[PDB]
Amino acid sequence: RPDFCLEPPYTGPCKARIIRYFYNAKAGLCQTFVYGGCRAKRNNFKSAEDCMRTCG
Amino acid sequence: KGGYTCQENSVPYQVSLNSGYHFCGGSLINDQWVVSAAHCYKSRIQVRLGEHNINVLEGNEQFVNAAKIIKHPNFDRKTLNNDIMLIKLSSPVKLNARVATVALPSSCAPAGTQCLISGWGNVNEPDLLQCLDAPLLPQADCEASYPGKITDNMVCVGFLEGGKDSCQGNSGGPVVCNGELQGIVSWGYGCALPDNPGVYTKVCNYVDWIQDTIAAN
Ligand SMILES: [Ca+2]
Repeated sequence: RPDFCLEPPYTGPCKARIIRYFYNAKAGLCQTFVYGGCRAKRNNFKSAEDCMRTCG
Repeated sequence: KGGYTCQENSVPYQVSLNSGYHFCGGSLINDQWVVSAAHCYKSRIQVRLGEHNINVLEGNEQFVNAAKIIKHPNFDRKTLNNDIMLIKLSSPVKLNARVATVALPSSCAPAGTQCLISGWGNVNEPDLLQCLDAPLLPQADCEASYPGKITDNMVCVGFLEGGKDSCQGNSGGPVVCNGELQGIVSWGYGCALPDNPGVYTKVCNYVDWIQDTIAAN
């Protein structure tokens, strides 16, 4: 799978509390994490479906 | 962390922005307008006023939908320059002891001024409003902490030694000094890390834009 799928979730410098999904390599699936609202990296999805499709 | 739980309803201008759950804060500047951060933009937003414990219906809350959301026209999603946004409520709220407005700055507060920062952080457990007393830091210290990243529309508030800071969930919330809204929680590298205090939108640079926008809308 793509390299960005193996990167840890990135909250970013902003201080909002927005729940997003990221692919968890160790778990083999997508889980949620707190995204700050700006400067998202690629392992950041608005839905599990999208996350699993792109990084599954 | 570093904050302490605010005394119930002691920060009456504080609001919670909710689109299913709490994701950002904001400030009530008049009976039908709220000021927050531009990165807190969402197409649908419900504003919750008179809140203390956002996980329990306490009786003093007012739930109002956002009718118009206006981000600053020069907001930059990468640099966070001009990170400010106005929200007009569907209908005026009822101002009382638990729901009140905060004054816009009469001028820019000097470095060293002590301020109050508030917000909720990161289903039946209590989620209470947090408070933090912290000073505006000199621009040079802010710049030294964030090389090449600080614009004239930003100000650092906190401690260079870390330990106390605003964090996720706090964005868009108020930084009030001497009864005037001087900052909006925006960004920072981590939270409470030494040499990286929180960065805030400098509200005194936007008073005219705010007033002009409210009058035209
Ligand atoms: Ca409540």
